[PDB]
Amino acid sequence: MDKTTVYLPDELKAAVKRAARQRGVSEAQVIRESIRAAVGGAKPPPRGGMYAGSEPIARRV
Amino acid sequence: MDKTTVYLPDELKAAVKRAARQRGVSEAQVIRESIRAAVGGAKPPPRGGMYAGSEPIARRV
Amino acid sequence: MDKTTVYLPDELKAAVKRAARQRGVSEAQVIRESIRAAVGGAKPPPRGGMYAGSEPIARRVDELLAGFGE
Amino acid sequence: MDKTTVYLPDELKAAVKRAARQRGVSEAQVIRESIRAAVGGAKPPPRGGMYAGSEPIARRVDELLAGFGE
Amino acid sequence: SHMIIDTSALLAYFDAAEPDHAAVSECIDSSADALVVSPYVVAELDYLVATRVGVDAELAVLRELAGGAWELANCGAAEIEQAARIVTKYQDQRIGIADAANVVLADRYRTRTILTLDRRHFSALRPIGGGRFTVIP
Amino acid sequence: SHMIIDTSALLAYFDAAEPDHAAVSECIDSSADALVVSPYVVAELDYLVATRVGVDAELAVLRELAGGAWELANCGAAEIEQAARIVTKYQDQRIGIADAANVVLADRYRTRTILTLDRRHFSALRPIGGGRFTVIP
Amino acid sequence: SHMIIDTSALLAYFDAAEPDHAAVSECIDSSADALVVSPYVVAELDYLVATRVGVDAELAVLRELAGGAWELANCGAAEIEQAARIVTKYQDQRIGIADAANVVLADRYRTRTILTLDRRHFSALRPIGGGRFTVIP
Amino acid sequence: SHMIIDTSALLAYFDAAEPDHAAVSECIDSSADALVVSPYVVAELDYLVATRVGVDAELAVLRELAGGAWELANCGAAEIEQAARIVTKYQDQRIGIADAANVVLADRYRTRTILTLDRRHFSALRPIGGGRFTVIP
Ligand SMILES: [Mg+2]
Repeated sequence: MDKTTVYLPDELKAAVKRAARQRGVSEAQVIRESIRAAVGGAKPPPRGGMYAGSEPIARRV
Repeated sequence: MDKTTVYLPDELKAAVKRAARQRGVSEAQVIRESIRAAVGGAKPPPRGGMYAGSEPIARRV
Repeated sequence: MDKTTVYLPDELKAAVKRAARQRGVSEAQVIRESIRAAVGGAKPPPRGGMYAGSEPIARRVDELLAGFGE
Repeated sequence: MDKTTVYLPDELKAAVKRAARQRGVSEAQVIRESIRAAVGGAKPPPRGGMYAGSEPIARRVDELLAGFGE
Repeated sequence: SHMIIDTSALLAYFDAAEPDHAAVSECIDSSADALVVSPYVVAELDYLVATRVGVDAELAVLRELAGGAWELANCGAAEIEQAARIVTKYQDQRIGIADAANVVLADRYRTRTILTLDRRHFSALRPIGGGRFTVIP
Repeated sequence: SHMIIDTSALLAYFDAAEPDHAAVSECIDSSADALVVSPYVVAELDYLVATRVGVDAELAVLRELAGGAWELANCGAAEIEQAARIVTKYQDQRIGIADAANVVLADRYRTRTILTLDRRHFSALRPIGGGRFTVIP
Repeated sequence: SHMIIDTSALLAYFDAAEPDHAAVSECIDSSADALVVSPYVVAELDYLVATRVGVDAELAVLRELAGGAWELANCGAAEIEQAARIVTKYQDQRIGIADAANVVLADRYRTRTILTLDRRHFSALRPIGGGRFTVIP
Repeated sequence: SHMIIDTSALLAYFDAAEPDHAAVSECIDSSADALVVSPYVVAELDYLVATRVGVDAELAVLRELAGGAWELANCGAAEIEQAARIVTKYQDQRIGIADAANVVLADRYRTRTILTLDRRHFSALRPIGGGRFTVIP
């Protein structure tokens, strides 16, 4: 599905409304960037060399 | 009282569920905690009387 | 702050829903980008030389901010 | 007619307002037209039978995918 | 309902000379709901029409697919994860990303209805939430 | 309720030695709702405290304003344009963008309450929506 | 800020035994760039790995792609339409949807950086915004 | 893609009579960077043009600023907190919130480019991301 529902205590939603009203953005992107700021660094790095193939296919050139 | 429905794009709920996995918690909870970290909680009351100046200015002539 | 009310005919509402579902983005976002693509890119150039000064203050800012309010 | 609420940043609302006063119509109309322009109206029916091929390949997919990805 | 569409079916729908063109056409026209086409299916179809028919037919197909009539499905990380799960489950059969992804998309769009000419291939597969697939025509 | 706040009031609130500290503190500490401070008022306040008290006091003020207790109001193009119309309506008064923006904010937050020490240099103006400002303390 | 990744490069990256593995690995590992992959590339890669190595390799590849390290691109109606136009401009070569879409996506993420081992094929292509592509290995 | 604008430069740009008007005009016109103006700078400019030039010019300036050509930055709790840290780092230089906020906005907009005539002052400051500020003209 697309859109999320989650439990927010009244005080929290009030805080969100305050922030959004002050910074001049949507509640939704206040919430969103809050999330990004908490989980920002934790993006997994890429991982190569999962196998060694038995044939050389990657180049035409 | 919770109807909060907020669109979270498909990259950061990846981030969220990964997060709840590494912390062993509800991801709804990862969400609440992130939000509270950014904007969070009951509004702090203001603090005055932070210093004492050496002569009155605030009032005009 | 105050969000904008938009009345959509059901044809159009369905179309927005459809686009959002395909694009993996929000309905709100589809709407915003629609609007930007229509009315964006058009922002006016800046106007300089607006007036005639007399006394030059531009390099003097600190000195002349003295009575800053008020 | 569904009532939709979207956040429009000040940038975009001012853009819309500008376009509205230049065209001489409501901001609402500008928004509706923009949206329709981006996502369309009622979903167009599909069209088949665009060509006539030499050989039936439709049941042969696995076999004919051979050099896929070069 | 919404229907998940396979490469074979689109081949028969777009080519008037295909023996299955009429049946497929009867399924697609008269649908009234989402015609779901994976990007993987788009890749395969592009390759096959360009290779076996010609560039002009390929371009015709691409522009039609872009024309607004089709549900061009979002396939992200979650969809590839679940697809990998499906490929694992059917591992001995070597079904591939297109097919696995079509299973997943069937689940996303809450439909067991599949449009394909390779019937026996997807008849072997099962819908994520139980039941059986309805393969047409 | 909500209250628009002026540089003078904040000068009194943050400085315990100011004769008005008790009154203004009574007004602010006892509010349940938004304490609204424009960035223009912040600029003014910053300058006055930095030059007339010290940088230590300036820093204390800046840190408290960022502390979460205050409504730091979004003032964009619309608010500036409108503030400019409010300044045209009065140069009888030499008001400036601080005070103008404070009127605009008074109606954005739909409140006629103004917290400030300049009483009827402020009361010489009128709310956008009509009536008169309540000027406290 | 972004890097568009072709099938060949990914083949060399996931295969420790490919002669270009090291180069591509130095490009990918140690990049700040978001790593952009079209679903068409995913299709190609999936097919090639499944057919020329095995299903276990395919699975490893799909699971890593779904891991979160990668930016998995949407290709919707607009992308396909534009990509068709690009197939047409390049009638000289015969490119098809994977390559054409890579051009489109290069413009979408506004980057000129292409990760591919098809050098001669891809240097003849020009970015939409003007200039030349920067082809790393 | 971005340029942070101090009060001095706007004073020079809006006033034809100012010695620096031309040099600044060539930077702003023919920029293609977005033009970033702090509300603190708006405050300062307002006061200065008002008192040294007079109300007609004040109004002109405000209306141009709200005209849509300018990116009018927001300074909220986070911005003021960080600004306070910058003032703190440089506190002996008594740099004030306008300058501090310009440093912060330089990082917010991911630019090292500063438009000001107080070059020596600003050159003693360092970007939050490291490196050196680029002062123009
Ligand atoms: Mg390719």
